[PDB]
Amino acid sequence: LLVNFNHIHKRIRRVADKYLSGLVDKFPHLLWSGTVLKTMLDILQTLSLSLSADIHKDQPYYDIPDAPYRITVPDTYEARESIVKDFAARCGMILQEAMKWAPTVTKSHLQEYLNKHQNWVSGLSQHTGLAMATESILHFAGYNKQNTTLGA
Amino acid sequence: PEAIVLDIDYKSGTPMQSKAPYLAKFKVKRCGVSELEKEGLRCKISWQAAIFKVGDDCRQDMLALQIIDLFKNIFQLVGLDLFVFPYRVVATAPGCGVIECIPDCTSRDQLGRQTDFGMYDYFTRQYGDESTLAFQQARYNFIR
Repeated sequence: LLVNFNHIHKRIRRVADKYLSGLVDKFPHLLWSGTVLKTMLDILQTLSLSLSADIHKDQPYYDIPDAPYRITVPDTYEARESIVKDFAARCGMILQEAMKWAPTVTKSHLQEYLNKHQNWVSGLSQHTGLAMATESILHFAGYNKQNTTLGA
Repeated sequence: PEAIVLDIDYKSGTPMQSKAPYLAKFKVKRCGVSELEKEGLRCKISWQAAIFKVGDDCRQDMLALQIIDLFKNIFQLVGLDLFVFPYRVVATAPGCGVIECIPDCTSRDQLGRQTDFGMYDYFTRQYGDESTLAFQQARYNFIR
């Protein structure tokens, strides 16, 4: 359902979004899973890389690493920017939803994700996935043991 | 002058309306220029179509095609993307000339007579909806 969220048509993505919302509503425990986050970061990085890839050049297809699928992109720059900006909000929404309930497990998963050799070489470039991961950790953090029970 | 004729098709003769011109088909091989020059003193295969015209001048077209070739060379050197097809033609006798034919000739007038509609409908029927990739590539080539 996540990989079908960015279809080229109009109603397909809407119905996919509705199905995803229903599925995540009836099964809350999928938020803190250890595979959904990696897949969504990978597809976000793929879209960010495809943002500027010489639109006139052919072959708009792309391959998602570690998962057999493909993604098609529109022709104009404006449509691509619009779709990537639209997708860049669900990531934050579900990240804050997951961090609200069980911060420990999702924090540990995020720490584990940032320890791969392949991404370290390209970290000197944009690598939007790592930036998202290191930016979403702070403003959903909480108090520690010492400052958990006090009155302002 | 950069090809060696191999044979002639004995069933492709078709005179056109007009002055008695006709159309001819040959099976030819492409070798080059210097190699052809050296091989002509001792004795990648395609087909070509030639049109023989009698009683008409063929000199302005040479200027037009020379200018077209020069423009194509300039555009190719600069690094842009412009498409032009400089078909060749040579006049040999007063009022007599030989004209090359572009492969897969398709006159606009014949298509208009067959369809009696705009070319947009023809393209939509040929390739499909505007949302496909083939339509986009055809549009890009047409703009070029």
